[PDB]
Amino acid sequence: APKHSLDSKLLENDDDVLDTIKYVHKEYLGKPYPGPLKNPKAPEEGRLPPNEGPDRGPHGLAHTVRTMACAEVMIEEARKAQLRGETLGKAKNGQTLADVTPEELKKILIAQAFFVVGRDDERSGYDDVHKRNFYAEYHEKSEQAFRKYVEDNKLIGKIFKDQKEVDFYAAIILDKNHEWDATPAHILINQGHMVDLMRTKAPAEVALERTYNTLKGTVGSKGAEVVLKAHRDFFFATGAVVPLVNPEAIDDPSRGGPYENPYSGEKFVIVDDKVPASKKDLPKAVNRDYKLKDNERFLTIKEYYAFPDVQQTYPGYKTRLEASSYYFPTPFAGECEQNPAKCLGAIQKARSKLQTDAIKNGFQSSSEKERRQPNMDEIAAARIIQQIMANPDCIHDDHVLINGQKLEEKFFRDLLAKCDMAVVGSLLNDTDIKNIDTLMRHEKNTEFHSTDPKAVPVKIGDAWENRIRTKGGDVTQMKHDLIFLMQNDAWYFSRVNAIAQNRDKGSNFKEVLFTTLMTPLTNKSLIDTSHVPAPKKLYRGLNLPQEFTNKLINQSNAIIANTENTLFTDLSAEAFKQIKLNDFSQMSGKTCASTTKNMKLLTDIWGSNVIFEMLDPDGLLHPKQVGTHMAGSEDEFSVYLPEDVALVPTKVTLEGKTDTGEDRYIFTLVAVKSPDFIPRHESGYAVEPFMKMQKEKVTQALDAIEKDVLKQQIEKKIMLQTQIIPALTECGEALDKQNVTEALQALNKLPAEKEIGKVKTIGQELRGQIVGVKQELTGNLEPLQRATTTPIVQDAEKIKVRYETLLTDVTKRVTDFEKIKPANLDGYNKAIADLNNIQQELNLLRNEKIRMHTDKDKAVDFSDIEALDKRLQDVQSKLPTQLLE
Repeated sequence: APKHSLDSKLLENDDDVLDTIKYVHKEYLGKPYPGPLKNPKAPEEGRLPPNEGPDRGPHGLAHTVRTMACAEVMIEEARKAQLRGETLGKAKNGQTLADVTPEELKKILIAQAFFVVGRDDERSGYDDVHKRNFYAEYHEKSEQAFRKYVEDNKLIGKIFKDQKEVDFYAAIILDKNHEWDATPAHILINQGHMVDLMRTKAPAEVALERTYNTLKGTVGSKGAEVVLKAHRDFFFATGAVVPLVNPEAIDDPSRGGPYENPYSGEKFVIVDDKVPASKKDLPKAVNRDYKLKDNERFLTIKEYYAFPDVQQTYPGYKTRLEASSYYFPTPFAGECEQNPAKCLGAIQKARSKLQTDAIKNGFQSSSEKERRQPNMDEIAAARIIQQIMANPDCIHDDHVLINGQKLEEKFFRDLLAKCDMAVVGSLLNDTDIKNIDTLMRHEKNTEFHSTDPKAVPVKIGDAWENRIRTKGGDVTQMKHDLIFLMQNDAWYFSRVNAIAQNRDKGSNFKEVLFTTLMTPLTNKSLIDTSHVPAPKKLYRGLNLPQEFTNKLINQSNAIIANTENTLFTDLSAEAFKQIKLNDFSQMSGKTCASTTKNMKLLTDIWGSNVIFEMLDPDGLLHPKQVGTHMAGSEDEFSVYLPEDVALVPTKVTLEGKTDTGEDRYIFTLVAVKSPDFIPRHESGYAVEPFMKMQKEKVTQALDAIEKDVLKQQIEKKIMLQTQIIPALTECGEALDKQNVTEALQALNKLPAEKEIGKVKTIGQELRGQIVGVKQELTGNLEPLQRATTTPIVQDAEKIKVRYETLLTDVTKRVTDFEKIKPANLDGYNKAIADLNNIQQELNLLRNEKIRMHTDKDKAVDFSDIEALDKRLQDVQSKLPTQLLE
């Protein structure tokens, strides 16, 4: 856990930065280029004409906004990289970019807003014609403007501490010697400006490589990729032109282009076409004006990137980048220059889009949005639930008996834990809704306990009938009353939410029965009731001890610090590994969660110390207003999370203190849907009891049959011993085999009702029983045959590549663990923790390998994972011996 937040978003919230941008845009930037003075000491002499177009194209408001956003992103990534643990570079003060406080960040942004407002034309460097240096004069103008601004608004005492701070920032802005690495502010301004100006220098590929090499030592390799990707997105959002990056001349030119350091002018000369084989083989670089003679040749970009050492060291050797004119976001940059708000909003939009797209590309793409067809076991569970609804007399105080078969608390509990509740509830109907009230009538006297140990036990049936049960309401009104019962959290909701997630401890049989019965029906009511315009933000309250809160914060920080939107290479494999191992979205629950739009109600009424904020850009969540709005308040919503939708954190903010003095944290979660999150299913766990009931019914039919003029009797015996008895035996085997097709075949083999009616010697009781068996098996098995195949994760390529990358990574980590030789208690504890997390990673590998298995008739292999586990156990045995020695 770092001492500062992983997120810095000053531009979105801060007021002083926006005010400064508005002031500078209204005064200096939003005006045509005036042209430099012919004589600084004599204004009357006039001005030289501007060297380029009078419009502020290159150095307009767009440049300032992009540079400030890039500086903020640089601090973002520096903090992330410090959190991951890899060492960062140091400025000459010994400070690291992660160590700058937010106050210094605000000062840096304010002093960066004035970095370009002094210019008058596009001339650069020393001039031969007049022996002048326009750069120094322009930045002197900028320094004077900064001093005037800080004096005018009495800013000293408000942000800046004293005069020396203002003088330090003025010396930063003046840039007399290009002291590029004096202190973090120097770097954060200068290299940001260089990154932004990268787009104009040519050739583009060498400039990009040089900028990567500059950023690598300061922020890190992954940071040097992320910052460039973010700046490319800002370029496309604001509307600048970007030269084409083509480091291997795939477009088939005659040559890739001469190699040339754009800032310095270096060129590598070969003597007699002797192509080298490594960067070290290159002779020293000649200057820009060196001439070629005889049979000498300039080093070409293609040949330069054909070298192996450059290929290994610099990741961008193989990549190719999209040209701007191909997407043509042109030329609405001139339109963005008109107002700061447009460009600032676009910058914020791009910044959020990058973070969301990183995770979404890390996981598998959404194949379809339509919901799955039900699994055979879920259809069976829905039928079981409806059959229980049929009558409550069959319910006993410690077990459930139905159709001659008993059920334990274990069956209901693992049915809740394993199967979907949404589809099962959707399979039910309104007759079950009325049977709800019938059950409430039957179960009037049973007790119920809340999660508070001091709560008085209540009889749920009496409470329902008196308070919840509306006088003579229609079925929709009972659905709204069920939602209304969900509203009363204190006495009933806590027990349900604890039972449905195995958080329950000590509840008896009737409570778990009621939970597994009510959850699908309540969700059914929620889908059936109404449709409401869904808000795009939801706040959910929770109360947690600090011990759990610290682990939650650490998990969120790790997830945030590992997700990165790299440009050159793909780190999607690492994001997938880190999310699955550390995600906490299983705590968000699989029940009706009560949320609200208004943070004020949570902070005032409840005063909870943990708050979740859910974002739904895709509309994956489907929140519903709480039934009868006539009594239900506006700010009360219910949300049901499907299994293939998981929540991941992107922000962790310390907002304030509760009335008890406890720190209150506000998370932010982005909802992502992917087939990867569908849990593995132990299919057939609930089909077995259903098949047992069907077999019992068929056996009772056989019982009546063996309990049961001569021509009619002989024809009765013919029809029995030919059609039914063999068919009953066949369907008995089929149910024993749990084969629907064979049961259906025995069904077709069974005679028709009218054929039985022809045989008068068959008693009407047996005829009715046999026809009832036939119809019941038909209507129960035909839906049971539907959708017997679970939807398949068909993206084999992505899963295979991810598995290979993860396998390489875990093998490397196992080798690193093998290298370890401890010497004290602390090393032993660290090794134990590392072994534990590596074993968790191996479990992740096991799950991924199981998902990779597509054939039904082959066993899943764990030879590699078990080999690494054996190596780890050998190291675990060796470690105490080395420690003892």
